[PDB]
Amino acid sequence: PDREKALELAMAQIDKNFGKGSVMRLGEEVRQPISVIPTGSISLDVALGIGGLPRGRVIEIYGPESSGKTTVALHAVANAQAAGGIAAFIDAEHALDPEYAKKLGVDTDSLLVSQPDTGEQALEIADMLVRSGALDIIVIDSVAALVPRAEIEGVGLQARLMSQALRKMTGALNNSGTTAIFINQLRETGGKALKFYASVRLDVRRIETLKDGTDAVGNRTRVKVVKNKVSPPFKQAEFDILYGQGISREGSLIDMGVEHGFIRKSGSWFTYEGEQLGQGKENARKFLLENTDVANEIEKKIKEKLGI
Ligand SMILES: Nc1ncnc2c1ncn2[C@@H]1O[C@H](COP(=O)(O)OP(=O)(O)OP(O)(O)=S)[C@@H](O)[C@H]1O
Repeated sequence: PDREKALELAMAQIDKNFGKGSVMRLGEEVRQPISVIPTGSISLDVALGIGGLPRGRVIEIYGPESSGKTTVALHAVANAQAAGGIAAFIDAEHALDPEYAKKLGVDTDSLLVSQPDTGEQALEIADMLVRSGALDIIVIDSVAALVPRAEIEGVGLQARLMSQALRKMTGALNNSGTTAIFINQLRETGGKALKFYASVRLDVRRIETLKDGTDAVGNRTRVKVVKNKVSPPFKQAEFDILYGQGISREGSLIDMGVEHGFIRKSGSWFTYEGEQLGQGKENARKFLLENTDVANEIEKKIKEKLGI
């Protein structure tokens, strides 16, 4: 009696026992909710299937040095921040640059910065800040730097601390309603536990170096949503990170503009239905940069063509 009906019968019997994303089809458009924090990268949001990182979920962002993971996060902050939310940053790398975070929309001033000493203590104050219901987004910098009492003193495994604090904190993170980012690094650890708690796990790798006549004006980044318990996994995205300026909205809107037929070429001269923007993205960008009106609706043309 019909696979289709037998499958969906049981397939449903499944979500009931293991949450939602317990099972999915790479096709499915669905949803049935939101709370969702913009990432400043439209490409990544549509590639996330929900328009941004879900709130109340634990998210892991791993990749090499200079990839982007931090920039994304800081952006995530800026958004969940400029939307009346309270951001908590547990720094264990002591590498964060305010002047860069500020230049992205992060109200640094009202940004909590806890500088732990023990990977154990970090997760503690990180967990409390979570239970205090006030925070909406918390971001731990370095799942690496989260070393225990020992090691920092003088056998076992760091991962135990992780499984511990993660076991306890995933739950609370839910009812609480705070999305928690975990930057992980490239040594190519507690990583295992995390990998299995993250409702969304993103892989961030720097695909190619940007150039605009001068030199290194930034970098191209490709993100692969390798784990996605909210929407369908394995989707991906790409955006432009400008050396000291964040993600390039304007540029991101172009990549979309052409991929979604709104913008056109013809001599490499990017043009939006009639009017020209200029030859070579570096100029069409400069075009969208100043003219917000056009850019605005190019966003509004693309943002409509897809989910929400
Ligand atoms: N303080 C800063 N000032 C200007 N640009 C920055 C700064 N920090 C990062 N960037 C830019 O962001 C890119 C990568 O983002 P990162 O913050 O390094 O992300 P990761 O998440 O790649 O970071 P580690 O983990 O490598 S800092 C760099 O190649 C820079 O162009």
